[PDB]
Amino acid sequence: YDRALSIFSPDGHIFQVEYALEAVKRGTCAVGVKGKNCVVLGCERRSTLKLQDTRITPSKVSKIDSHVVLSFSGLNADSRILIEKARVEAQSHRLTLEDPVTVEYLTRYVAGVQQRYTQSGGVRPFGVSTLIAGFDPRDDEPKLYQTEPSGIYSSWSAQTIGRNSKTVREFLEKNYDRKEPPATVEECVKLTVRSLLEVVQTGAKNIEITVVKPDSDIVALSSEEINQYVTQIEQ
Amino acid sequence: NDRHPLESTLKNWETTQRQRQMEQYRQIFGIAEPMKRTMEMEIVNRTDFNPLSTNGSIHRDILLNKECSIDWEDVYPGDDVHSKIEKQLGI
Amino acid sequence: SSINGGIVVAMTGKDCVAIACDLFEKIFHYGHVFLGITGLATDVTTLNEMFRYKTNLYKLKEERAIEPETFTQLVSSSLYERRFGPYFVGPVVAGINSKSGKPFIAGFDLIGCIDEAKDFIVSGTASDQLFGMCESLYEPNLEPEDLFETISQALLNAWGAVVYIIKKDEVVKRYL
Amino acid sequence: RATSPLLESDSIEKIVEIDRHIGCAMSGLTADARSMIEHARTAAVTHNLYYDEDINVESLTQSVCDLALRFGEGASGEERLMSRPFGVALLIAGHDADDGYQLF
Amino acid sequence: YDSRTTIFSPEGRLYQVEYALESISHAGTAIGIMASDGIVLAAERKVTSTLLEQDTSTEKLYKLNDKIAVAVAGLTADAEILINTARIHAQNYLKTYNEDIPVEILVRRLSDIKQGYTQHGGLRPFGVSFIYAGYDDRYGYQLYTSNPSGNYTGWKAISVGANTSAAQTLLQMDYKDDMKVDDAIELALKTLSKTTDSSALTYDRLEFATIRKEVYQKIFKPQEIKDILVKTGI
Amino acid sequence: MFRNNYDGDTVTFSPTGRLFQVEYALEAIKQGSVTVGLRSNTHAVLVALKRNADELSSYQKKIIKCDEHMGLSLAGLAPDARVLSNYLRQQCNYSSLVFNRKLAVERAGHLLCDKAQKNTQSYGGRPYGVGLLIIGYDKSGAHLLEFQPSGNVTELYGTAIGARSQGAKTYLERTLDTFIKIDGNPDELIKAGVEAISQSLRDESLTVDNLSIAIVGKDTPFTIYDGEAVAKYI
Amino acid sequence: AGLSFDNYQRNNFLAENSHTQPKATSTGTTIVGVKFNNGVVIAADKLHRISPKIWCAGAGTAADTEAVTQLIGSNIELHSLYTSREPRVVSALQMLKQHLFKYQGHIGAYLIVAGVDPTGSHLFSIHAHGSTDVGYYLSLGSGSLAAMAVLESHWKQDLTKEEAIKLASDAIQAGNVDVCVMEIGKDAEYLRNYLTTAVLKESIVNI
Amino acid sequence: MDIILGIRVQDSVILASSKDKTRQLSPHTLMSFAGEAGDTVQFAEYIQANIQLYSIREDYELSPQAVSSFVRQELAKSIRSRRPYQVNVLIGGYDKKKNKPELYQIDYLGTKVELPYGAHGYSGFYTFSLLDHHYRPDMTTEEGLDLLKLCVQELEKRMPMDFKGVIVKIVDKDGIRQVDDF
Amino acid sequence: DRYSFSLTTFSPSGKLGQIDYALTAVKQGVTSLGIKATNGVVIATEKKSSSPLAMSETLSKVSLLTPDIGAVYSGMGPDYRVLVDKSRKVAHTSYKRIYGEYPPTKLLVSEVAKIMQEATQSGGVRPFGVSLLIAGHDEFNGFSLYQVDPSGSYFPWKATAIGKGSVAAKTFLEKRWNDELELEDAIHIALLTLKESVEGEFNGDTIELAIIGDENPDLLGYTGIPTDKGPRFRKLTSQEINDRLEA
Repeated sequence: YDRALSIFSPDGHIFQVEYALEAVKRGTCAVGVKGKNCVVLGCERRSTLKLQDTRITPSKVSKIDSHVVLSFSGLNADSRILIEKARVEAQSHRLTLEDPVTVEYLTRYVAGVQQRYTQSGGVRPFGVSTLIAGFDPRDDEPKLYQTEPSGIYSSWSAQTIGRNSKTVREFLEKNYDRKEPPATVEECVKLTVRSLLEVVQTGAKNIEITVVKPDSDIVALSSEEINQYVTQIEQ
Repeated sequence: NDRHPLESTLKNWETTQRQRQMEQYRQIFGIAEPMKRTMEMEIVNRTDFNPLSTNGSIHRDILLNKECSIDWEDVYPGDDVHSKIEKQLGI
Repeated sequence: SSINGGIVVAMTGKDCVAIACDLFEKIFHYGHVFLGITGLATDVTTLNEMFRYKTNLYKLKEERAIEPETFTQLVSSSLYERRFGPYFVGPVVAGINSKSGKPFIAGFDLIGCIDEAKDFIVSGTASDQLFGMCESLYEPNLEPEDLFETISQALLNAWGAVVYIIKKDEVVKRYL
Repeated sequence: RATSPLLESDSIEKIVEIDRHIGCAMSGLTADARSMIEHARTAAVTHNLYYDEDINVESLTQSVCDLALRFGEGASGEERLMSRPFGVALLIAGHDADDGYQLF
Repeated sequence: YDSRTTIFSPEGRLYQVEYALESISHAGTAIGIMASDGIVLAAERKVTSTLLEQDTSTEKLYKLNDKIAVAVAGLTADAEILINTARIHAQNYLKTYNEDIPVEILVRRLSDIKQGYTQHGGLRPFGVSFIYAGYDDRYGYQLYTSNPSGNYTGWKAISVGANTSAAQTLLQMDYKDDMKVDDAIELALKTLSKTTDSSALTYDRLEFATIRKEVYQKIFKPQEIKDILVKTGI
Repeated sequence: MFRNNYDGDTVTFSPTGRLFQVEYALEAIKQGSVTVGLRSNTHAVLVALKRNADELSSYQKKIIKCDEHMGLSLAGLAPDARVLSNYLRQQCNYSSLVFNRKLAVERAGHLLCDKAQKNTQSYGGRPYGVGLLIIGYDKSGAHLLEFQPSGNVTELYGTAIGARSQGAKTYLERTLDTFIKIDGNPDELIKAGVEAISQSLRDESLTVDNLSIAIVGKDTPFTIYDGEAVAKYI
Repeated sequence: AGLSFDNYQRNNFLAENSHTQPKATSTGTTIVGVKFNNGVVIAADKLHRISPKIWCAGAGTAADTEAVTQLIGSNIELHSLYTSREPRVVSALQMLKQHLFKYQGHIGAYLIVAGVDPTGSHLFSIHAHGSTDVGYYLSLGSGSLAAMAVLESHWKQDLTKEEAIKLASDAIQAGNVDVCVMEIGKDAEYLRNYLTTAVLKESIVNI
Repeated sequence: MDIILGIRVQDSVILASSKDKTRQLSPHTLMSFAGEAGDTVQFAEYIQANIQLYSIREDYELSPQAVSSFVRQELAKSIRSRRPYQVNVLIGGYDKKKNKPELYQIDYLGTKVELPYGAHGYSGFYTFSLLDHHYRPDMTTEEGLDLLKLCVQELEKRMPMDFKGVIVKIVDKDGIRQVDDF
Repeated sequence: DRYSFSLTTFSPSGKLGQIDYALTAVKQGVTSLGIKATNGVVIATEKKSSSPLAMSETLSKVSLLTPDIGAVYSGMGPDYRVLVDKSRKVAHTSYKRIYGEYPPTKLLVSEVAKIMQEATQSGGVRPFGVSLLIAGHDEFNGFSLYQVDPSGSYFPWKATAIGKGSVAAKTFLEKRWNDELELEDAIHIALLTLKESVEGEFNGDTIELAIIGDENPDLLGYTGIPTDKGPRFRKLTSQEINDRLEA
């Protein structure tokens, strides 16, 4: 039953797609948190060997437009190409329609692309689960969606993917109160840093952070070392 | 009216020529021969996928009996590999 | 616009070839073969880019610079492409063959019929008058400096003019 | 079926609308259901555009099951569209003046 | 779960790509180092015999464009087609934007190509891995490495092929970021000499290239290779 | 036992000289409910028993009209039933338009058997799993063509297909000398047809909601009875 | 692929405007081919090689006559190496007729093809759009009529190579001259030409 | 009426047009065009889409010269099989890599020139009677703006039609800047 | 059915099964060898006659791709024949009609290696079971002798021997080859070496030998316009093979 994509398992599963989703667990941890008005994405960068060139290709979290951010875990090679197709779609939408892509629309497109690469047995499904996030054009509501190799996608207040995901997700489940989500950017960043610290034993050098804000503002931090220290002081 | 007169006919010359040849063969040699030849052609095209080399299959030349001929369409021959995979599989 | 129709003239003497332009230059070089072009700005620019592309690919594949006769065949074949949609160009090619060492010059028509000659070539507006004034002004086996003087005078007897003097191992650009 | 409290219970649509008088509920692998719902909405809007009239629920159900039929030959001789049948089943609900409230 | 490249195994891993990663480990070592003022490529050619025409073979290194060079490991046949596609893409970019291709964009294209053949079931992964080297105004000198999996990574000094672990350890021990080309050459030659299975690693076994100083890309012929090898006194 | 080594696909024969894959398709009819048809010189009648999933659900359409002069009943696979019924309706309309001529019953039967047969020759496609009774009247008199998914089509005075149909077939064999001569009295012919299907039931009784009858003749365009209409025939 | 029409609309628009179309090169006035007892001679006011002993002279557009003749020459080279036997003229004629028919005469070629092959000597003519003719002596081009007049006023059976060359040259000049002679069992022979203001600023550009 | 004027100066590139007709391509490059409605604007927004796609992919804005080459190539591609439809373009920007402002003109046939100043439409011959005299490549941005003001004054002198007043867009090291109508 | 799983896939040890099997098939093939001399190249092979009733002439194992290039093989003959047809078509269409001159050995060998390689990784074709010696002369590179393997890997040589007699012939050449070999000694060395692998009759009908030497205007076929150089490829006849072998 696991030999092909086109055949259901007797209990109703499709073991090949489930194996692909398990392969998504191979990659490094990535997490995203929706604040009241800001979205924070953190990523566990693989511990860099001292011979790696830090000044080039440092970020896994990457941009799909001025107002959308994409993060992922799993097979990096597939992720780059999925991101490329997402960018192509975003600009095609900007061309055919005056308004930019709604984050919901972009995540639907990425889910469709992933699903389409599963419709036939001739192609391997992407071993990746993207964490598209951003703010809808001219709209203040933060949005955060997760995609899976099967094409199933859902919106989350906070979600984790990749290596040792369960530890982070359980921590967020306990510590994230939907009645009072972290409002200010600093609180959301501290929550993200705490969440990743439960998995990344290494210092702050491994934790990358991306903050996306309404009105098409995206910024990546290089000061979370202070945030890491504060959590250390709280620890 | 805006197109060059030779454009419409020459654009698909090879395929229409092959279709006419198959029609003649069906008239002379019955349904079996066109079936065999078209199935050879389709089983060669279907199995040969290689996006990088647009040059084309050798066996395609062998079966068309143009393994020793040259045409201007041969002298003067979204493009990413993945687009080609999508297009070829129709997925 | 005044930018189209610029004259191009090519001439050869002892152990050197001289190619000159009446002016955004219209004389372009790849490896050591020089290509002068006359015609529409779009066509000259596009042919420049396309020939740079093809000659760079040839150089990388062979690890050897392309020789003027091979380049002549390449340009003729390229111009035959779009035979039904020809470019509006009258290009002229010149250079020095590395191995045999003989200077080479050749003209073309818009479809790529190689109108080869080894005394001189002109193309563009006033081609007939320029041809007459060069025939009445040209002599064979000139020294490189005398060749430069002759070609400069020919253009002057047709501002902005650029003339290339190409030796075996050195090329001198000059503006007049 | 909120797997964790972090998921947005307000943004997982197991119930959706196909037309003003016609909606549906779904279950199973939602990926195929997305295509099924999109096809249903496309058919309904195309019918309203062409005939300037409301789509009968039975016609919409037939059209949807026709898409579901495509693991083999289609109802009109169309070639197979997919290697497997949908892992989705749904029940359509709507109203038609000639049929009243009915559930397929 | 290896007859097909399109299917994951229960452990969420591709056996076909891992076999390809094993394949390149059999090929001759290829090593690259970035200096403060230039890049140096060295490569030990696995194939060797007294009758082989060293003076013109140069199948272990390749040139893609002015100021961009790559060393390759694995199948030469597989290397050739990717090198050709890279040359076409670089020249096409130059024709379109009238600027030299930033090497990162080239590496992105080739990494996507190598991934792509891991995707379609009728296409096996490319059994090659490249060391990219080149110059661009974006970042100056930089070394990129790409595997059959279709991924790539930036490096200051890296080795590829047989005994890659030992060469990597030697580089990690000896490397410095302020080195210059004329010393990076000594480092690379020492690393290859201590990584090879040969007794002395004579000039015949070795193919070499460098980019330094607008920028001159030079691939050394065996005569100057011997001259340099005696210059460093192996 | 050995059957399991040769029934994997529609293409492979077995050393016994059989083709098990289409044999299974033929056997698939046994899962469907009984449907009966019978012939008379002036009239030909269908009788079918509709099955519903549960008491909460409506009953299925076992009888489909194609034109005012012919229609069909079916048993077996729902998807194949839909496909074949729609194809036959499309071709009947095509004949009626292109030729302005009502599609002959035998012509339709062979036109559909040709379609059914082709799928048994090619890999991937599966044999159809729907047995159906085409009934119609035209210039050549009344007809009733039994159909089987394996291209086999024959004209019968009457027959029963589906689960426990052999009892109805036995009753029809025992009354063939009788019900044929009932031409000119459609009520009596329908009563005979219903009395034929009654022998096929082991659990449930015929009722206005499950039973369904169709009749066609020179003076009667193809008509379908259901609901309270069939009460007088029960 | 092929001879792309990727500028036809632009060329028409430019022609409608002031931009003058540069003219294509012509191909002289006259052509003649004369068959004689042991060979055939083809003359023109340049000749095009199809195969060592298959030669063509082309009237009309020089670029087209060169391109088509050279393409069929390469194709016949492939054919000869394919069947490992000497190519023969009739194959060249069939290929030329089919080719110039395929493009419906928009390729402006009016060709004379002559050659010697295991079947002996051959001589033919191909007009645009495939209209073909065969004969002992032929002529094409604007000046072909006077050359013909000379030919039927002089040609006769059994004449030898010297008289063939004389007649061909006379027919051409009746319209320099270069003639090619094919002798059965011997190499074809191509007989060419048988009949202070300088204000200066200087710089060096890298090779 | 549709007209565009563009003047390169030592510090900036000044672009102006009659009312729109302008699209930004990057933080330091912008494009202005003329031509028949619909087709020209369609091409302009297509170019904007492609340039923004490249900028996002490489995460690095593109030099004005490369953008001009791309625009010329794409215009030659679009004209490949249709009537030329008479589009005219100007491209300006701050070549931040080489720290020099550059202004390029492109014409419907697909040519490109590194003009110090240019125009299309009615302004191709008038306002040259003034540019020929007043222009210099050494002046500051304010002098360039004053020269453009004098050019539009000359346009008003030559035109009895009620000229609408052009919008003025400037590009510097600070990126594209809009200037209130003047 | 719109795709076919690749016939060639990596073994767990990192090798390719079909490529190694094709190389083995090449090994079992009949011997063929070539030597690059100072002023020429020689390539020779044994004719694998099924019976003395076969015409030696039609077993043209060596065949010219261009007037400057000649190829000989070992292994699956029909694959070699089809590949030569494609290679000649490529040598014309891809290079000659664009650049107006026959391709040099390097570029043509690269193109043929490209044809062989795409066969290595495809859904419905096995790799070609041959390895070709491609000798030839270039206007710049001079004389060269390239070898191409089933996988498409190619690399030049001064001398080689592929097939059944590979190892012994290669070891013999390794001792006999020298820098200043004239062509008339390269032919001698090749004939002596081939004598080691030939069994049974060894004469002009059992060994096919071709040499890429000086221009031969006698083979050009037409005279005048001396700009065109005579073909350099030259097959030796059985009588001349016997003469060269007799001494």
